[PDB]
Amino acid sequence: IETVPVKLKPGMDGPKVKQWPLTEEKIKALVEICTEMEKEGKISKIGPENPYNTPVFAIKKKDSTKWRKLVDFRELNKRTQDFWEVQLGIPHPAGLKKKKSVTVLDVGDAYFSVPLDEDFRKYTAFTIPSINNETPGIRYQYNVLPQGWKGSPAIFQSSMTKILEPFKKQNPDIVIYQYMDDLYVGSDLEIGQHRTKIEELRQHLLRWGLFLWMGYELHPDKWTVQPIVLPEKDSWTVNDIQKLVGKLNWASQIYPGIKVRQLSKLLRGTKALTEVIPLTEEAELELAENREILKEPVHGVYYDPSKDLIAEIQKQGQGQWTYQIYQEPFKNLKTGKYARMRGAHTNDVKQLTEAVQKITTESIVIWGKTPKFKLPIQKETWETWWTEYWQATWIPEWEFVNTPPLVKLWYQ
Amino acid sequence: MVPISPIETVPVKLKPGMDGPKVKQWPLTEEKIKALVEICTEMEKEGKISKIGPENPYNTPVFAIKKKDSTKWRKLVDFRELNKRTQDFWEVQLGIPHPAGLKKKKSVTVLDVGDAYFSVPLDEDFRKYTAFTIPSINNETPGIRYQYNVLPQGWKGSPAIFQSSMTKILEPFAAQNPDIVIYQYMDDLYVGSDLEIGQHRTKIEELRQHLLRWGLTTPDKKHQKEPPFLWMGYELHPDKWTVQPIVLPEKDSWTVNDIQKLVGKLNWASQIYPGIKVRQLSKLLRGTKALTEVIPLTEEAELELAENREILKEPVHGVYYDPSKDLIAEIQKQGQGQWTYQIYQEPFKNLKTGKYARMRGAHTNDVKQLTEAVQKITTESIVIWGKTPKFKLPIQKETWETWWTEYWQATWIPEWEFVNTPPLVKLWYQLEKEPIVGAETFYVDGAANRETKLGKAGYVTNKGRQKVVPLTNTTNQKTELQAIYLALQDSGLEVNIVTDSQYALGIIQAQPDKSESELVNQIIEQLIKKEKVYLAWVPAHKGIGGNEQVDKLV
Ligand SMILES: COc1nc(Nc2ccc(C#N)c(OCCC(C)C)c2)nc(OCCN2CCOCC2)n1
Repeated sequence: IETVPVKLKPGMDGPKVKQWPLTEEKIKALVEICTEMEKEGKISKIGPENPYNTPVFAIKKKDSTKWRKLVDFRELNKRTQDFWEVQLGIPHPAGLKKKKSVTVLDVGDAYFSVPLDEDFRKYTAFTIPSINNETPGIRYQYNVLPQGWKGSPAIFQSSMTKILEPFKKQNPDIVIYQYMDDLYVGSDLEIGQHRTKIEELRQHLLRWGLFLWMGYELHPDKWTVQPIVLPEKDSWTVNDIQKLVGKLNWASQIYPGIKVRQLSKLLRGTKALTEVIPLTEEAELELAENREILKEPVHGVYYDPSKDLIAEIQKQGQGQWTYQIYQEPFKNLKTGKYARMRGAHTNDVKQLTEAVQKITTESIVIWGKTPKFKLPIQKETWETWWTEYWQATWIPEWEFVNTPPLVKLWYQ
Repeated sequence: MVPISPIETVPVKLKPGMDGPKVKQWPLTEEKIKALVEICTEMEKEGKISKIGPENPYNTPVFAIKKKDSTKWRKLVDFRELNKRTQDFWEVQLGIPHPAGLKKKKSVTVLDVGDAYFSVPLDEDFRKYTAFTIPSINNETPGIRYQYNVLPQGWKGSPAIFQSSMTKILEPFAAQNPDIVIYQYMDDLYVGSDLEIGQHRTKIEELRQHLLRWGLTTPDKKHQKEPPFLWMGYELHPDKWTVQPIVLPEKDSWTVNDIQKLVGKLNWASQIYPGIKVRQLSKLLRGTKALTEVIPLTEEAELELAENREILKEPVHGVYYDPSKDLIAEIQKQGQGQWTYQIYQEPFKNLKTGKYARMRGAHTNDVKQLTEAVQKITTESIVIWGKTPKFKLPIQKETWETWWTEYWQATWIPEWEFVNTPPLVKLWYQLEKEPIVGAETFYVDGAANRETKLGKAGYVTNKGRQKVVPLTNTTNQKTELQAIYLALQDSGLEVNIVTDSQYALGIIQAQPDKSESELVNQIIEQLIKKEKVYLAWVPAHKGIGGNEQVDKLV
């Protein structure tokens, strides 16, 4: 019943953030939702004395027809003090990324019990906008732990522990992690057994006082990592070898012992692009050695929980997308590819949004935090269309690469 | 005595770490003083202010200003210091409605509140921070002290509190009268209905009594304002809206402020008057700091202005928004990175109009600009009508298909159909994704000495064809573009071009149809003339055969 003390960093004021336009249906949904949230005391109307504002919009989760209220708390989250709990930090469960299967669960409702610190509430203010600015924007503030805020899981952590105490002991195999409004359950067990234990777990949640009936099936063991491959042909053209040399020269920024000499020597003189060049002894040997070099992992690639995570995404066309996660250039902690066709076939932005979602979830599982994205999209286009396709409760930071990358095909 | 409900005060704080205003009271004339004493006297009689003791350290200067040299004087208090020292409020005056978004009403009425305003009390604990002193005659007496019991006029927190309170009051009456609509701006309330006029009058009456319940005085007579309304640059009829009429000034000497005010009037009139061209005039204003410098009208500006004044010849009306009908936006290319759009429901009756100027790039293409304009119109339409319009666009479906499918960036446009109204937007060239069989192979290179700005550009091919050209006053990027341009000039309708330039490739993968550089444009024309072109890249100084650094490094 007693609120835990919460404040900001020294010198940083509360967030004042512009509320972006919403469509009519989302405004309706947020009106109904906030109406029901006021009657339950989770939020309260505020007056003009509250300067601060945080954006708010509406979404729909996986395979669900019910609207959901998503508050974009990023500015508040970065302006709220680094919250190091009694936990002294969580020694992020590296056993989670090693698991045969992982299920994502939505625990957000559990936050709506705990009262928010009385003095911190002014910093959570949001505005339901009206169409065409005809009526003043409705304003609420949170009386409880809001979903999306960094401090909510931090605060609820200690009680979440004593909620999950019997289950964790009854199943020492299972790994349980917590990020934002989501809870990740790892296991080496079978899919059916996984489903049964998940049902038992959500019933266990319902018994401890808390739409949590949803779940997401992931497979870190079946997950996508990639090495670099070179073609195998019985005959090479001048163009084939030019591309090859380019790709190897690129890889040389990563792998130490790459040699392009004997392959480049074949190109000597000016041949037409479609003309076939037979491989010499030196050339073939050099190529083989290069493959040998490429089969091994990259020398000394380390993760640093301090440093940022960066995610690059390249559009390969035909629904195919490639991506890389790193810290320093040419050191890759993870790389992958995403082909998914769901509802996205004619829409590039829907695809890119689902890709960003997937990649972010992966980042959460592996390192316990979200990467800083660089998106192959114009700021205006993305900023216009992304909220329509967004099914996840958290949000990553991002930026926009305006220059076409030369490396696009080197990952394909 | 029929009881009136109290208006809840809004708690106000000073900015943290600071305190209230202290300013020495300025000396006045005996006349000004004699006026201000009477004014403050009757204000005190009405309860707007009160007399305070010496305990108050705070003093804000009070000035007297004659009203139009009439028999009356008026009080003006300078609160700027208090405003600087007072906290921030959430300002709900953020944004204003756009007439196009409104729905037509059979009846619309204005209720001015200059009465209810001062029925709104200031926070009691904050009252001491508004304090002014009337200097007595000759300063032979201690000056008269005064503090505010209500929202002062010109205080930083007056509008927000006023509107929040007013809204709180209007809340249930709006809820229990769903058949009418209300909007509040400044001191004016705006009510409207489709009811038969008598019912509307009685409804307004009911509203007046409802405000009277909180002790808010309403005119009690007929209001001098009826449709049309002059509001924020708009002329508003119940069935239609427009801008307060735009007339372009005729002058021989056009200064900088003239073109400033001209681009103001034009950007303002562009929302209704369709096809307004702001380009040439805006280009004449670029880099001009001085407002007093006359800048000659270019011959491209004059014929633009001549079309402008033939646009404003006979006025046109915008309609209101009917939710029962489809929402459509149509775009046209005006050339020169300018786009003009019209948002309508039924043909030729526009809800509104508008324009989009391209972002400032080095290079760009039609399609990207069209996309950007679509995003702009989209966001605008979500702000106004709360939904995304159907687009009619001057681009073939096939063109868009090829574009977005082959484009390196992710891109999207909402639901749309092709309208054929030239000029159409098209892709001017398409690079082959595979090397062309039977096509001559041009290995191109260029280089420049950084010290002397001297360099060469050229090519060698598989058929023996060669060229090297010397260049003075040039750079590596320039020479490497010039090389490709050469290879394009001297090659047949199908060509393969190998280059070591990440720069040239970087430019050409952006597929511009126009550029600031005439060299890039020359290349563009060359590509346009071509049948099949395959551009291929290799790393420099790796000794890739056929790539010749030896001819151009001399
Ligand atoms: C006073 O408020 C208001 N007015 C109108 N129409 C309306 C029509 C004509 C005039 C005039 N002259 C007018 O003038 C009063 C207001 C102002 C802005 C000067 C207002 N429509 C609405 O409601 C339209 C809101 N809908 C938009 C679509 O989604 C549902 C809500 N609300």
